[PDB]
Amino acid sequence: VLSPADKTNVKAAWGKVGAHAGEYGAEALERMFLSFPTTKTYFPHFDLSHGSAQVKGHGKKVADALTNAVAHVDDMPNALSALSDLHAHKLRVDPVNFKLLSHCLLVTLAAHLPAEFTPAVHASLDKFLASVSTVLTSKYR
Amino acid sequence: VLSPADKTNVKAAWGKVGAHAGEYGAEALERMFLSFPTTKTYFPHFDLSHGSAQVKGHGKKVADALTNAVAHVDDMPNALSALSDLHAHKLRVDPVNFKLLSHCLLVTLAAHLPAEFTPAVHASLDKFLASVSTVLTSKYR
Amino acid sequence: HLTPEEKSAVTALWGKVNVDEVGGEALGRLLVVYPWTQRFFESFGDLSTPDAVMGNPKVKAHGKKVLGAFSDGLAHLDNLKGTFATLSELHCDKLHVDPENFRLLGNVLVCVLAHHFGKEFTPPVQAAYQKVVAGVANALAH
Amino acid sequence: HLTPEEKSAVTALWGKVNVDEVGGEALGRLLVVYPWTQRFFESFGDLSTPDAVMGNPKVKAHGKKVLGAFSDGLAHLDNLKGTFATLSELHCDKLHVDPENFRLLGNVLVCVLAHHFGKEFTPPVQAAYQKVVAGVANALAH
Ligand code: HEM
Ligand code: HEM
Ligand code: HEM
Ligand code: HEM
Repeated sequence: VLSPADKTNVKAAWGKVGAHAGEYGAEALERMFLSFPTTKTYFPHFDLSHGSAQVKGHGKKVADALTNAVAHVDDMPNALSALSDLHAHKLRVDPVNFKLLSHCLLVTLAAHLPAEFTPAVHASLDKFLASVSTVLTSKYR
Repeated sequence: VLSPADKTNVKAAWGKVGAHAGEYGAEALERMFLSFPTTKTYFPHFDLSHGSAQVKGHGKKVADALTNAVAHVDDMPNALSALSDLHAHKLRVDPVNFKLLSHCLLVTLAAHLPAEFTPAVHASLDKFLASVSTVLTSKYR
Repeated sequence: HLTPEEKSAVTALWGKVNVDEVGGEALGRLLVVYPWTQRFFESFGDLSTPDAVMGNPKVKAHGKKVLGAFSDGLAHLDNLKGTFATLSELHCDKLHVDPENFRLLGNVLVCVLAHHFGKEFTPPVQAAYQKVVAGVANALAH
Repeated sequence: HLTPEEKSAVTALWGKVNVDEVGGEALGRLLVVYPWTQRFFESFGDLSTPDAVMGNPKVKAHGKKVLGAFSDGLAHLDNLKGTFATLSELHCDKLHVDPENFRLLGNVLVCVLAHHFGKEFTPPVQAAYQKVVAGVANALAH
């Protein structure tokens, strides 16, 4: 459960990401594929080489979805219901993998936005990504 | 996130517990202390011997709280805000321990209510206890 | 790890387990309660509902083999990491089963034993079985 | 576990870590981001806010010792379970630190390295450090 302070923190941080959200999404996916190679088993038909245009386009989709999760942070089950259908019903992604991509996103934000990534923001972002992860892995519709 | 079917399941199952909720709460605590002895470190001033009256009284309090969580399953953060203050702010219970007591409660319900504990109910109860656990371990107020 | 009194408890109850049924009931509940585990059993056919899962023949036949291996573990409680070495290879090399899932199946098996034995699955007996299923989960993690 | 090129990467970056500061920044963030870990450090004084935690002298002095032990691990990457044997005893026998927490500190340290080195903490370098902090977390679990 997010505090009201957590929500202000996440809105402010993600706002700073801005028009770089695509490139950050792509970098986080590349970090997750390289550090945790079992995650590649969910993307068999993808080209997952470095600089792949499929990863670049997927990273953009993942980022746009998080932007939308941020704008509906009070009503996330309802704003993410189609992604949830895809991740929990169709793909059956093991919940452990959400912890992995969450970590790779925090690492990406720490490397690129060091002044924004204070301990208070780090703590809010971490709670936000856990809550997004819980909605994506639950069948509730 | 609970489905609407999950909520019907939990209400019906817990309803069957009835006036035995106290004795079930106490049995679940005794199972958790015996199977996972590190959990005793949170109760240093308790008598934790078998048949202890302190465990019996605590088991009743834990059960009454779950009854109330069930009756406010749509608004749990608000119905459990004082327990959350106690578990997350004051006691600092490590979240791993909530998985342990959740398992000991499922085992207690399986041993006593075998006809109610079908696979569908088992799945609903498990999701309910994870959601109660997430509210108790979060600082959001 | 186990006390001589714990080993006797674990053994006595296991003598009363139906080995044609319990393995299936456990694998069945794993797929219903933690539905992402259905990804590893796509070849088993219809897993669309709980009634479908619990009645699937292939789930029942596979649960028998899982319970067979738990039985081999209870006969070699002192040498679990040797009994399960080939089996750790298979779950990691061919499938990649995240080791958290091994802990989840062990806990579903304890619930199914609770369910079958009722008041005979006392807190002391449960505490002996928690040691055995943690044992087995750790020897599978690769 | 590590490739000769991975070991060289891990070593080169570690030569540039401030060993007076990074350990504290990591222990500090662990207490702020996962607040139940504050229970293990009740004797350290005021941990009431993030600014309090990050400025606590005792958190800084203790983070130096934690980072000292990670350094000893990087010098004995082939024999991690021996380097950390006394230390596993302490976290389990005297405290009971649930081993999930060791994995959380390792991941907070990777974030702090990311934060300090920026574009130099490339995906290949991160993947080498993930292997080292998983190594260390496993040798601490008792
Ligand atoms: C914050 C976490 C995540 C977000 C926001 C997210 C978001 C998305 C989005 C927006 C899509 C594409 C939806 C569409 O085009 O219809 C997608 C597809 C997908 N996601 Fe995720 N995802 C996340 C985590 C994960 C993780 C952890 C995995 C696996 C390790 C995963 C595997 C997939 C796969 C396999 C696809 C389908 C790709 C394709 O078939 O083209 N996702 N995700
Ligand atoms: C569903 C999970 C849980 C529920 C519903 C629950 C509920 C409660 C309730 C109702 C109280 C007493 C509140 C009061 O009298 O003011 C309580 C106190 C407490 N709980 Fe929990 N609890 C849960 C899980 C846990 C776990 C996992 C631990 C530790 C392993 C724990 C440790 C404590 C302690 C130490 C107290 C204080 C006892 C005392 O000081 O007298 N609780 N809990
Ligand atoms: C925890 C105790 C477990 C034991 C004792 C166990 C035991 C077994 C055994 C005996 C086999 C068959 C080996 C053979 O015939 O050569 C097997 C296969 C398999 N196990 Fe497990 N297993 C366990 C947990 C899991 C978990 C948690 C999963 C997945 C979530 C899983 C997925 C599989 C799959 C996919 C196969 C191959 C089945 C097939 O190809 O039809 N197992 N396991
Ligand atoms: C994961 C890598 C970790 C390493 C390398 C590490 C290392 C250390 C070291 C070197 C000491 C001091 C040993 C001595 O002076 O004799 C220590 C003490 C301690 N560690 Fe850790 N530790 C780790 C994780 C954790 C975690 C996750 C916790 C708690 C959540 C924790 C809690 C403690 C506490 C309470 C002490 C005793 C401090 C005191 O009494 O002042 N450690 N650890």
